[PDB]
Amino acid sequence: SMSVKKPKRDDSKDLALCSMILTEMETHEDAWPFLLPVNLKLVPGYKKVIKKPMDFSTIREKLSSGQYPNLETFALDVRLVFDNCETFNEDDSDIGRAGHNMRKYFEKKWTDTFK
Repeated sequence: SMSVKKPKRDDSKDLALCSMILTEMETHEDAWPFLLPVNLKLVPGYKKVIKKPMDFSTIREKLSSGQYPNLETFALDVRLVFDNCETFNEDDSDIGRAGHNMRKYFEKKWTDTFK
């Protein structure tokens, strides 16, 4: 509350560390469905079904322009990529498996880096 604060966690490396995690995600061999925005002209259904499209390049641009207030908002956009993938793709599909793999990958790096 007012004038009563928990001890001050150091957040000054968070930007760099989130950038590193993103680089590791960008360069994974299963990243290919998530590197660029889905082409909303050429993919039927996507515009209507996926209310909040997200992809790594868009995450990269937001990161680099100071559009993430904190590391929790960054984790939400990353997760949103995989939740979107689950919504639109069958589990038994190259793209569906890519999403489950990439989620696992991210979640481990995140815990190892911050928890």
